[PDB]
Amino acid sequence: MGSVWFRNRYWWYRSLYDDYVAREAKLAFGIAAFIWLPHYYWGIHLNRAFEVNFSHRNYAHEWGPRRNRLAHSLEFEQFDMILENWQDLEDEYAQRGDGML
Amino acid sequence: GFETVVPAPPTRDDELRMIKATEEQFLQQPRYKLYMNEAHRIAKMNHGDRHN
Amino acid sequence: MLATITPVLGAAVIMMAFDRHWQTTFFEYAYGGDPILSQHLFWFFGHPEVYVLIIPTFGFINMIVPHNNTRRVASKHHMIWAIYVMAYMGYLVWGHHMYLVGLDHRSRTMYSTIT
Amino acid sequence: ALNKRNWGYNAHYKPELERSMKKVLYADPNYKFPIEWPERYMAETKTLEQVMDEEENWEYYK
Amino acid sequence: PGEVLPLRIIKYPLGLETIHNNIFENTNNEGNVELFRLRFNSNSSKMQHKLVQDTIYLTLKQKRYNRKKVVAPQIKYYKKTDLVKYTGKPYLSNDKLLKQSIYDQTTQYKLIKKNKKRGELIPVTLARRILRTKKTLVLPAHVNITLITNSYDIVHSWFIPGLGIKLDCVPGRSTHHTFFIDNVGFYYGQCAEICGRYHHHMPIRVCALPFEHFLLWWNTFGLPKMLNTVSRKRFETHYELRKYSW
Amino acid sequence: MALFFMANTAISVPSVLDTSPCMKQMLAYEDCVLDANVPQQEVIHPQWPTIWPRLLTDGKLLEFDKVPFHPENIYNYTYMRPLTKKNKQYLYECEEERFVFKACLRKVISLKKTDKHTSWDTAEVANLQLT
Amino acid sequence: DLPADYGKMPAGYNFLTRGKDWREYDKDFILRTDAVWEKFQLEHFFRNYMKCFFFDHGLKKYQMFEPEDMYTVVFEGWALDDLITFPGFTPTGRTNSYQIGLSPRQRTVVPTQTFYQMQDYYMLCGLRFERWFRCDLVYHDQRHTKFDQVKNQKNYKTYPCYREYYEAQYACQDDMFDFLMELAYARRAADNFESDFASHELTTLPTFYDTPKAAERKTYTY
Amino acid sequence: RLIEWQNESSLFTVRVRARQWYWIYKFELKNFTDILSTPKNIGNNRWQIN
Amino acid sequence: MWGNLWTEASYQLNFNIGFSSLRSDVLIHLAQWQYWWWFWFALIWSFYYFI
Amino acid sequence: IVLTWGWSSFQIGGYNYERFDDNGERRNTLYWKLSPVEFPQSKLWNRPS
Amino acid sequence: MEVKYRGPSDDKLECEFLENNLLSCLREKSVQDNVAKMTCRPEFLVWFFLECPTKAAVYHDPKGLRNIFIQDKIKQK
Amino acid sequence: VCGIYVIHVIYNYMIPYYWVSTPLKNDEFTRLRMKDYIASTVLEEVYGISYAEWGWLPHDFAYNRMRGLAGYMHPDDPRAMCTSTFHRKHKYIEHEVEKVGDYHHMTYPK
Amino acid sequence: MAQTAHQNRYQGGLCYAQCNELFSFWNPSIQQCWKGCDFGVGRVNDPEGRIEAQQMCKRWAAELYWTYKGELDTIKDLRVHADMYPTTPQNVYRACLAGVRRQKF
Amino acid sequence: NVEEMDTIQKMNYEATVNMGRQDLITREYTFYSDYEFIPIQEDRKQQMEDALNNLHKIIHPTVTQLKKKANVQEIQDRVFRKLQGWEGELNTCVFSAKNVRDSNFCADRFTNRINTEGVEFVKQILREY
Ligand SMILES: [Cu+2]
Ligand SMILES: [Cu+2]
Ligand SMILES: [Cu+2]
Ligand SMILES: [Mg+2]
Repeated sequence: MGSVWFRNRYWWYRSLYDDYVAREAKLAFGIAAFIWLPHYYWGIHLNRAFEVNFSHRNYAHEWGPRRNRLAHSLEFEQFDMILENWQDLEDEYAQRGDGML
Repeated sequence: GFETVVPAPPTRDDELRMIKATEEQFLQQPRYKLYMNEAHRIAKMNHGDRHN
Repeated sequence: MLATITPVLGAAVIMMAFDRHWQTTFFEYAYGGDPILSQHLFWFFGHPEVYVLIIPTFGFINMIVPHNNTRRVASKHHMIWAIYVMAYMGYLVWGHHMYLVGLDHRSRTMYSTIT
Repeated sequence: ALNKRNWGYNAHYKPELERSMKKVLYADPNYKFPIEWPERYMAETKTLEQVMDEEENWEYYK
Repeated sequence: PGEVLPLRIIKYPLGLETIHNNIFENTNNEGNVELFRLRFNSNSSKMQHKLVQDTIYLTLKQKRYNRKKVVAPQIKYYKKTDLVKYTGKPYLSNDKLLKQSIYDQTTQYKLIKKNKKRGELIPVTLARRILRTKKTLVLPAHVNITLITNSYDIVHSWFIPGLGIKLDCVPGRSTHHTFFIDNVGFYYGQCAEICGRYHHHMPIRVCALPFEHFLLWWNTFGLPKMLNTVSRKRFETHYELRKYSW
Repeated sequence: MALFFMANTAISVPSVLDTSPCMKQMLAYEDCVLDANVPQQEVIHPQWPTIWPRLLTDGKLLEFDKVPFHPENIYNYTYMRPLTKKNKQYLYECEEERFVFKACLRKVISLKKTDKHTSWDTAEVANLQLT
Repeated sequence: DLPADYGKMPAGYNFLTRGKDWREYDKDFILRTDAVWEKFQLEHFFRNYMKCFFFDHGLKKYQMFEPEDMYTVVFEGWALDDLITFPGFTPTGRTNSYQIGLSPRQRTVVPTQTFYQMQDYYMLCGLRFERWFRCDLVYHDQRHTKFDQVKNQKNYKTYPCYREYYEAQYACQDDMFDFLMELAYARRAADNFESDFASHELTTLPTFYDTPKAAERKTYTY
Repeated sequence: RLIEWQNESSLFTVRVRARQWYWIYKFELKNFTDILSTPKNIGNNRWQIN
Repeated sequence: MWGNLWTEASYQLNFNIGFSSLRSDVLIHLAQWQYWWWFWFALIWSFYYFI
Repeated sequence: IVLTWGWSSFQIGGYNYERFDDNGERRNTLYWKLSPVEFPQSKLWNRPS
Repeated sequence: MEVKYRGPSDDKLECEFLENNLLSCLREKSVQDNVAKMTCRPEFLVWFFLECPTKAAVYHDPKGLRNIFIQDKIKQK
Repeated sequence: VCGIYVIHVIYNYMIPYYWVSTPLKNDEFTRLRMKDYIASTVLEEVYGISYAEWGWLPHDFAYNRMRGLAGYMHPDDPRAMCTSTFHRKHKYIEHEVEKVGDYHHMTYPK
Repeated sequence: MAQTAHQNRYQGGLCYAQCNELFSFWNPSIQQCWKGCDFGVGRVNDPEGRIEAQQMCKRWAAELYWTYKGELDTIKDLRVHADMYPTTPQNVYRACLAGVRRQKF
Repeated sequence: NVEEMDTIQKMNYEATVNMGRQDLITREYTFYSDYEFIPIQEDRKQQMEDALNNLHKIIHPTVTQLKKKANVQEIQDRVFRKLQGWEGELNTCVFSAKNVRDSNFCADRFTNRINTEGVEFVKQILREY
């Protein structure tokens, strides 16, 4: 990782800048590992939140109208049951013209 | 500018024969003849041969 | 850089003055003109002006830092070539100020990738 | 054969219900659909009177 | 200029219509397909009639909110029979009921105008001053709208921060943009290109709604207009509501 | 973005599972109706023979005493069109699905909110919402 | 399946379900343990989502208004204007909740791909209006005697330039369409066909598509 | 890839014309017919046009 | 407000830092990209700590 | 000042905002599976932009 | 998506309106719509089962429905 | 790099623009189609879809899959010929599509 | 390839190559021919599968464009040429049929 | 009739009538500086239309049996070149016509050219195809 791959390390430093910051670079390696940890964890949390939001968007796009249709059918079925009972009452009224009243 | 007799749509055997003919014609192309697969590929190759 | 862009800026503003007071309709679309041409001219002057403004401060820091540090600068040749290539690119990125005006996608991609 | 797909063609109802009649009907090779699958998405050229007359003068395949 | 010549021979274009694979649009009474047409000029000095404007647009003029001097009540007339069939002052309640007002609506409006309580973190939804318009552009969600942007006079900017979009309305340029809103959302906006005196107060309101609610708005406020029939509801609104159904 | 720029992909999150009571039955019935290919859109509701009985008699579902009736295409006033014999035939083959849908709806309606539903407040966890 | 007429609709079938035992279908569907909760959630969502109308007590009827920002609904609920009567989502009371998609595209006489590189359709607008104006100059004066503007609308035939007209309208804007309509009026009053002046084909480079035998130029294949 | 190069594949079209200090939204007549022809996802992801 | 369907999307308060609304695809993508962009500087920052 | 705060302050603030304020949710929402998600904090206020 | 919550209103005037619509629909649909004039609004029917649940209970009780039927027949007479 | 890009722009944006300048009697649409094709089908504007999992999450990829199929639905679009397929499952995980060819509609991915 | 089954034309195989050989380089009919090749995978070698693939082409053309019923059955010539563009459902159908024909295996 | 139509039908009928009545209005506005010419009379118009119908009757079987719009357009272009030369001759001779006798002479010459030379030219062309 860095100058270890090169067999003329001096040239390397030279051929880059002729300036030397290797020790700071390695201290940076260690500290960078131990400081990137928490940002990555919170980013995992954020990524899960974004995925949940996209899943909700897909479900709302696809199944929202279906659920509304299902509710409409439920209400119409309640009216159908009420209408069947009302028609039974109407048949009884036809049998008995004013006995019910 | 008269028309010709339009033949019936080819059967599977005719399709296979024309596929084989296209395969052979594709295989005939050299590697240094850089002409892309196009409707005008054969015309451009003939034009290039005449130009050469 | 100012030597290159000053004629373009002058032409743009002269055309604006003519359009204002002579009704030459240089930027009226009804009979040939286009305001997009005015935007192109000004921004062709525009971005090189900001690059003219910013670059000398690089010289200020590149003089002050070695002086107090009593050492040579890192790479003066490379810094000079970097500012020169920045000046070069300043003449092909004028359109990043005109992304939304409806430029063709070819030009817009060119401006974005050079910017 | 591995890459063979229906690609959304003849995507009619597949009866999962056991008591459904269409299931049995869809098992019959002689079953005729009301309209061919590519024709479901095509605009009708016939008028209302012609369509109603043809549908009234219609016989089930069985 | 010149004249409409006595006779002109005109070629009928071929292949314009491919509806049923027929290239001959015209056919005379004899049953023969026509390739040519004779056009005769009868009156030499007669002028030619201007092309009739076949374009009909539903025009929504979105302007800034206008202050009301007095809150007028809801008045409905008989059968224009200026006798008041119904008069009332509704107010929308918290439980979404248009209840009958027991207050003075003008007094409420004036009190809200003069002195309303605000806070250091008041949401933009509850604090709008340069974002209120009379009308809203209602569009369906999860579907594609082409937006042909253009400007009458100078360059403006149709800027929607919520959707993260901005269309530079440039004169002459009939610029086509794709518009897709993946959410039911009411977005405010402002002009984002300097245009002059009321550049700041040039608000935008765009409501993306599901296609059922958008269709309801279209059939109750958009389809009533753009019909060119009498303003009676029995002849226009209900008309389309029973003639054009989705 | 790049190859590994978001550094994590939330593959654990599944698609939102549908827990609607009779959604499967509704979808099966709607598929059967689409196969029947009935121009009347009111057939999408299983209660249509009781809600719009005129579809079985003359198709007159609305009154046009004041609003003019001006048909122009076949795709006009489709609700004012009686069910032709052919349509009825292909609406008969969906009777099993329609009956199952109506039975599911009736059973859902018969359900009541009693006081033994102790976990009524904490039902979101039960209804597979804690992804 | 046992009868030979299985699936055939019996004569006089009224589709009615009065007095039908629904316990037969108890095994034909599955209800979750939280079915009651889901039913109540469905009812609440349908009530609070679909009901974009409010019951006015003075009129004793439902009313509605155009979509408005929350502020106007909240702090100006006593100043609501342009209230109309709610007619309903659909004329017959059925459902209107459907996921939508993209309808099939229209046939194109003048392709958009001629100038598809440009986001501004000015050249495309000009080309489409040019083609439409050629068609109109062919058919403009026969419109009220042979096409859609006839008095007997039972014999209505579509004007042949309808598709090009709508393509031009889509490509152009209102102001550009009006400019081109002024130009079209000038050229129609002058009765100026383009072929009456066109001479630029002589000063155009030859092309394989300019061969004298155009019909034989195309190579048709299966 | 989602907000550009999709002008020709649209449900319908709206003209946004900006006049000095207000906006104008124009709906062409054809859009009306387009709104009538919007497909419906009915059933298990099946599309119908009425 | 469209009935009880709160169609308002911004909800941004005063002293707001982020986007006006994260309800749209473009702004959601931009927010995620900016966060993970700020993620990829650790080493560089650490280097500039030790200089 | 340079490392520890600039790489943990935003994460701590977001974690406490979710833990103590539920990310500022408007809780009067009916169905979660059909609701827009109130995201945790994703715009770093400790960064220049 | 963002749908707020508001329970059934049970507003007396709104419930009377929906009750009148429901009674008209029951009368018209009981005879297979063989009526001179059809005033039923089936859409409004669904709202009766969402805005006036108490009244819905009255219509799901046989005794209450019978009493409503008798009252409506008396009103028609 | 800039000049190679600039040459590529000059190759297909300026000189082709200067080719056709008048209305054409023969195959005008084909000539204009060639002119526009060499400029509007540049990979820089069409290549992104091949690597979409980099920026589209498995649910967002599923949603944008139908947004792309309905966005490039128009058959008359040569750049849609160069755009990568939208009939592929998400590499990391796919939730909606099991088989990329088992749909209920030809122009819809479900 | 947005409507096609392969990420790039090269993964499409010989059929796709033939499609690129069928039309000029500026023709979306190449994409339509690629769709036809997709429809013909594992169906061409069987007669019923080939008829089904042709019907798939019919359905594809009917979905892409507003098509009238029976119109695709009244096409005078089903052959294609280089300059045939998918501006009509007939052209889309012809390109798809050509793609099905050029499908090996 | 008008009394038997509703409001919308009356609106549509009035629209059609007004769209048909364009020319009438333009009959009022005439220009002084225009070059007047004696128009082709109605009988000559009908005779020329009959000659064109005869040409179309000759053309119809060939073009309807032709399946190539390119060939049909080629036939149309050739016939149009011939007819356009004749039309130019007719317009030149009619614009300078001093009276209805001259106009009738020119129209009859054009009709004879269609009926004599036009049919032969068209027949040779169609025999080529
Ligand atoms: Cu700049
Ligand atoms: Cu403005
Ligand atoms: Cu402004
Ligand atoms: Mg600006």
